[PDB]
Amino acid sequence: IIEFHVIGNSLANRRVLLWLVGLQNVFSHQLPRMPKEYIARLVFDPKHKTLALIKDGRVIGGICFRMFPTQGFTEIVFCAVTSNEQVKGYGTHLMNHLKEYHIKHNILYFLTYADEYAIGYFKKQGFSKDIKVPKSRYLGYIKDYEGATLMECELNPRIPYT
Amino acid sequence: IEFHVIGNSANRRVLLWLVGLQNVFSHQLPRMPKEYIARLVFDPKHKTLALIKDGRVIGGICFRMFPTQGFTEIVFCAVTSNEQVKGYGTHLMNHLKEYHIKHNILYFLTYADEYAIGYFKKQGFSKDIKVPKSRYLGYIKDYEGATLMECELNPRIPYT
Amino acid sequence: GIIEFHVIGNSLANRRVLLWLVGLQNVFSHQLPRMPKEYIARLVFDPKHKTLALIKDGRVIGGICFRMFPTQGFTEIVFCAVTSNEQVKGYGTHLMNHLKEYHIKHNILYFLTYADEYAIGYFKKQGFSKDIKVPKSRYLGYIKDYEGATLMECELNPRIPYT
Amino acid sequence: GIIEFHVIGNSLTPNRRVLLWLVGLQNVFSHQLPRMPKEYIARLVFDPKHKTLALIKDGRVIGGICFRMFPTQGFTEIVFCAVTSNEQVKGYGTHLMNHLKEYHIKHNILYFLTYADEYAIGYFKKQGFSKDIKVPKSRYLGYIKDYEGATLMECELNPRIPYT
Amino acid sequence: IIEFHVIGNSANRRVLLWLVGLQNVFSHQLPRMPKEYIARLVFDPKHKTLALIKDGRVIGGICFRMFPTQGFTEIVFCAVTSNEQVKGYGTHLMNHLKEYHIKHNILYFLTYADEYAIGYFKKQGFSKDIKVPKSRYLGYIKDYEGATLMECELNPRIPYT
Amino acid sequence: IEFHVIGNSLANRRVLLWLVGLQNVFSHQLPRMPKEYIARLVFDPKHKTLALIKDGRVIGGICFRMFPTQGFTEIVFCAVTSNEQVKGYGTHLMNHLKEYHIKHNILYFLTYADEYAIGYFKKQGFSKDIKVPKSRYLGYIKDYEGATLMECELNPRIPYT
Amino acid sequence: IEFHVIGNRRVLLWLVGLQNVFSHQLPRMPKEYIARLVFDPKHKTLALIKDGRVIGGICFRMFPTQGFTEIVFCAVTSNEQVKGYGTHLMNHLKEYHIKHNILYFLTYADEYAIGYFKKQGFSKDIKVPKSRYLGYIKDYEGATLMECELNPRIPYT
Amino acid sequence: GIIEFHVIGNSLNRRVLLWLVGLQNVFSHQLPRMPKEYIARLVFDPKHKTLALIKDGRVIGGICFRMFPTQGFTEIVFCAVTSNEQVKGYGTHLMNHLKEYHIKHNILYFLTYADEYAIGYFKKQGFSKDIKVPKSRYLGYIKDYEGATLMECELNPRIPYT
Amino acid sequence: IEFHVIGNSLNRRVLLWLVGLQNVFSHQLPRMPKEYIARLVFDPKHKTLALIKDGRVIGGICFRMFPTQGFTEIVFCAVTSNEQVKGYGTHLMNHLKEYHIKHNILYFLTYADEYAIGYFKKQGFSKDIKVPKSRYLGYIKDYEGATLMECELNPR
Amino acid sequence: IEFHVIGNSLANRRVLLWLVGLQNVFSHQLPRMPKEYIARLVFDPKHKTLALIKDGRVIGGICFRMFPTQGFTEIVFCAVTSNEQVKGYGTHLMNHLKEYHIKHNILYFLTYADEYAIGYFKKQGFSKDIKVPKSRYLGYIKDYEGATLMECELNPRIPYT
Repeated sequence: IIEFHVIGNSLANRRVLLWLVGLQNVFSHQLPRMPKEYIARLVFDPKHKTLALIKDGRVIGGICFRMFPTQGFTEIVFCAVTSNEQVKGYGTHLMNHLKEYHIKHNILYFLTYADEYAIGYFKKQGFSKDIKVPKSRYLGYIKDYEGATLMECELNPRIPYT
Repeated sequence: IEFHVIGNSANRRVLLWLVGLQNVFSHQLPRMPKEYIARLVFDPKHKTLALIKDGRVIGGICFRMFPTQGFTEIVFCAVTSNEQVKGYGTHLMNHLKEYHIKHNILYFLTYADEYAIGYFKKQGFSKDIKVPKSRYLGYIKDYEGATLMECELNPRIPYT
Repeated sequence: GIIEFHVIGNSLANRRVLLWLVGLQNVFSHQLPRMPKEYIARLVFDPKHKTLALIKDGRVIGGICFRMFPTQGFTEIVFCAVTSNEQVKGYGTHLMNHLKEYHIKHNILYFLTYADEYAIGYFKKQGFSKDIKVPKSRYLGYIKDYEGATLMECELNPRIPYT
Repeated sequence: GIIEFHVIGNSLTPNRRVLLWLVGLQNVFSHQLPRMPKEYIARLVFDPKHKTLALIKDGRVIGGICFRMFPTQGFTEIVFCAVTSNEQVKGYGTHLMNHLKEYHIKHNILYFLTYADEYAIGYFKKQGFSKDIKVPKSRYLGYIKDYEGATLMECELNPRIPYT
Repeated sequence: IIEFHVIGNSANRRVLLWLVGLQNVFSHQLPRMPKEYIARLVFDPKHKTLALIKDGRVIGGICFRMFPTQGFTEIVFCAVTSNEQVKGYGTHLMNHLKEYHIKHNILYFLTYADEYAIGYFKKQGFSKDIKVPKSRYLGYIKDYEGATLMECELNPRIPYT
Repeated sequence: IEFHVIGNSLANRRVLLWLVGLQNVFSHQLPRMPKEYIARLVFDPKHKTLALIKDGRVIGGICFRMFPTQGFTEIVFCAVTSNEQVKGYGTHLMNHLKEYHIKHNILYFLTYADEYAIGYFKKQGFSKDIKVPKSRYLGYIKDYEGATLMECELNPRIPYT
Repeated sequence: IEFHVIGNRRVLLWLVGLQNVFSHQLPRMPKEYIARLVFDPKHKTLALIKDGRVIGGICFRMFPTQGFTEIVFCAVTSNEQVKGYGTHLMNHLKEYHIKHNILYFLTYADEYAIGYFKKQGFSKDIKVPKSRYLGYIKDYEGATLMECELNPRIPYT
Repeated sequence: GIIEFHVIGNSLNRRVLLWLVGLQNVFSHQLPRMPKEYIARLVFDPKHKTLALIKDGRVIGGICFRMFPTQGFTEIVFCAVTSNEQVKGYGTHLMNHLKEYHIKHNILYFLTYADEYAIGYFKKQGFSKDIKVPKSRYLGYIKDYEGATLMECELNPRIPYT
Repeated sequence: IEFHVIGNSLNRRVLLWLVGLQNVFSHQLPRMPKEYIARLVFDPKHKTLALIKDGRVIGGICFRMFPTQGFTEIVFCAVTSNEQVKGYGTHLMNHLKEYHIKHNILYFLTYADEYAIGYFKKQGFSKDIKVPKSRYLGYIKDYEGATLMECELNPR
Repeated sequence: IEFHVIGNSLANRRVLLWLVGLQNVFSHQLPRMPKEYIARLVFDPKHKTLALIKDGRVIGGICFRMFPTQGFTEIVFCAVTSNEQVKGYGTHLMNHLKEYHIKHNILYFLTYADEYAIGYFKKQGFSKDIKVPKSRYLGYIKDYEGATLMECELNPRIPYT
């Protein structure tokens, strides 16, 4: 009983608002030292969207991303599956569903700044430390931080990810 | 500080306050399922007295007025962990009492954990329920293992 | 096959929600086949009554017909039926569970019902009891009394997900 | 007979002669390019941010150039480029490219980029494209679909001469 | 997954791309018909198509034109992509089509079957004996050279689906 | 040259003057039908005419009456001015007419032909063997005794232009 | 001491006070230019209000689609300087930009002021691409273009 | 040498706002011992207007006044020419344009309480210490600043002042 | 003499001024296809500072503002022959520059043919290219044989 | 090759650039008439211009001023670009102009012709003997000291195009 939803704050629906509170809960827990207030402002920012992993009407994971169709890439912001539902293949389905969502919107590059604790998941999902995008195109849009590893994924719009 | 009676219908400042409240309630009552605390805090018939410190939620009381029945359900009470023992729990309850006096609601009802019984007893609540069982049963949510407490309000004396 | 649950009520325009309703009228009146069919029709098509319809591939298979009393704090379960074509498949339970979550989201935590002899087993199965907590002064005159039958009650728990 | 050139494309709202021309173009591009998924060719021809210069004979589509304009960056990407088999070697490809050149001059876009497969390079060479890219990498990377076999080619347009 | 959707024009573009998928499939499996002819009919407003969708992708369909005034429906294009043939999808398709037509009070299918499609329509209940009067289908359904006129009568009391 | 399907709608200074021209050439290539009769049909809201116009002048046309409910179209008047004859204008007029009708799902023409029109209709693909049943056209098309009914069936998959 | 982001009577007077404080504490530039920027409805000013009177402010222009803000004017009026209001002003501006999710500050600043911008965390090493601010911010011989990167992982107030 | 006379004021448009600020800057510089907030509150009072002296789109002088049409007189509050455009006859023309404006608005009396430093300019412009307006007509509407000298100017509608 | 920053937006006083400008640019640059000169002068995002004696056009500068890249393209500059050698060309460039200080910009780039060298030099244009090719490429219209010339601004 | 009667009425993308082109053509084949004058007339509302559009370019035109109240039309400017002359364009322009005026019942053209235009106007049927009374054109057509007044009378049955 698993479905994938691309949601976000428009300002209507309550289930969305509760989903976004669930996503904020999930992200905020897995990522403690980041202020709860800050994760909420990002999840509830309209320019951010979340691909939510739903089981039985219930949020168990998702990816918070920020599209920059002006620049040709999407920033991967938050990326988490709740601890009870891990190691079930959900993190890959989440990423693949985000990749097909993005080729159908003519965006073919993901960019993210990753902890040391996330690098492995992004590596598994096909992300690389060789950034083909020039720095003059993402810097200032994606949140750069000292000590973070910029990683890139190139999407082949000719293969169906889902 | 700032005291606000907020709720759900728009406005994003308020809505981010609700999420703050939900995280505080969910944190201080790990007892309760996160999704349940969210469902109530965002219920329109529920509203919350938010304790704000510099645009930031540090406490609150989620309550549901039943004006037709003549009482209010105290649902959630929390002051954030790093801000307690400053008198905020008492100031929040009092603001709530004066809010209800101005709406002719002079009875609070709450189901309290024994972790919370001490707080409600010192805010004036009692285990001896004057409101008839026929007026509240099936209106307030019964959490078994908790004990029902009631507070009667004096509309003539001032609280803030 | 594809199976769906929707609470189909009635206001004041849709095509098949009505045809779902007459089907519901039929399955209730087919499995409850001694109460006057017109009565079942008037209730099923009453505006303040709703019906949780269990539908698969368009055909109606089951339903629970209920009338919420949110001022009084309870809902009346008037009709419960799965068509004999699809019994013994746990659909009676899936129906009641979807009814339970629907009412939890509407802050109604008590069901009340009058059960005939051939439905008491179903309600015991689903958590109902003969020990009534809702006071008489709050249900009497509201729920259709039908007293050759048993008043049973189910208290819901808002914390748990039923579906 | 009655050779026409029309810059067509999908909108968010709305015409039907255009829709059938878009299906024809999707049929020509797909047939001429059979290992690429038909659904991807359809998704591009029907994307609103993509336009196609349809080559029309007797109202039937016999060729086209599918392109996407990037006015913010100052170039256009040539996506698909085809002429029907039984109408080739009739000089229609050159006429198609020239109307596209004229169309892009009028819109202040004076650079064409394209990732050519090996079977298209000869056509692009004869139409004035080069492997020497004057547009900076910092400008097209990520906007145009790169591919690890294709050959990036560029065409510079003269806005003062008339290409038609 | 498998979905059945009756689509056409009025449209959308999940629908338009589905129609292009349908047109592509009809054209590959019927190299008999010109590609622009198939596109014209698949995109004609008075035509509808029962689209067989798998993974959000078109794999089969039955394009038909309803003649409610004349009391029958014309089966125009009928195809399942090669990878999914011999899976019983052609019969599920026709079944859902018969159900769709029972609920619109159309109980007679007419079709012209080429040499290669006659067997299939036999398996789905069609016959070469046409009880619809020639005065009511001639000029309405399109004749195709050398094909065979075949007809199916529907029973409103069977839910085929 | 231009081919324009015009017709009087129940306005456009130019198209009416064209319609007057077609009325003239119809009446002068058929100089004993009451011009009053030609005028009423040319300007009838349900008759339309494929006008063959050159440099803004009417040189030929086909006046017709479509019966979509009945499945056919009536050819009523068919002519090319006496100067512009013997240059293939009557066939190109007939071919644009067929293209128009195939796009409108009308695949049968019916007409009554006089002395001078039989060979023309034979040229353009017409036949004296009538496939369309008498119940479908009698009373809808304007009958003559002495004239010869002729029929044309259109193939919707070839392009006629 | 009250902080207000502004750009009504009380507000207009407050903006004239800001133009007065800026033009006095920065007598280089034309008061006409200073007024133009102060009263642009797209420039904003974090105003430092004491007893209802303007004693300082920071005038800035957010470019939320480009992910930065230009620091135009920074001034505390002279009889309030050594009290450290300049730092509280900058902390309120940083914190305000995190809430509105903008993390790079850009400013052209006098030699007369660079020392202040360093105590506030600015550097002359410019990580931001030129094709980002070009044509949006206004050049001077501001001795240095200077950048400050903001970290949301920390409340700034 | 493009110079312009404009009567501007606050509605109870923005190059009026910028001209007002320049005028407040002018008066504030000339009167360093008045609070600049007070000069602002007056210049931006709607009941106050200012005859702006403009050159090349830039306020170089002005006269801030308040009309009392119910009382039949106007108060000159502020009066200044920026100090490098002085001694060019601009102070005369500023006051003359103000005279023309007021006779076309049926006001024939200027009143002003003058600095020690301003009396000689007013005298040059026809002001007098002999006040014909009765005290019952201005006292309390204008402020009698201790140490100022009340001065008056009687205008003639038959005279063309510009 | 009036200076007007005009252009086509989506008005006839302006319109005949545009045609006038197009003629002056056409006559002084006499073998550039006038369809091209007109196409730009009437392009809605090209603008022209019209130098207007009487109420008629006696000179002008057609330019094309490119903010995100930090420079404006000068396409056309001409004073008609009667009012040449009074320095109107230099007054024009001064009104252009000052209009550009109040507006977004501090750089001028132009492709100058063999006859335009002198004017730009005296306006301060130089043959050294301190704008990297990474930015004027694809926005200014490259001219083959011409010489790219740059003018750095006076700021205020 | 197309013909359009255009002009400022009280434009669009096409017509304005077309009139700028027309003004350039007129100006360069009258290279010492003041261009401000030619532009003011070309863009004057009561002035119209029959434009010769080879494909999208203007290659020729006739600027005329109708005086329907006075029974004639003033030919103002008349020019074919240097490329396309001695290709017969000047005659077809004039003929399209003649038919346009026939359809508006204006059957007299008056024009003042310089040395380089007399021959052309002779070849178009113009005469030096003016049958329009000087009581009727004086003060309506703009005189031209030294130019030759020339007149053309049109036949309303003649089809010129």
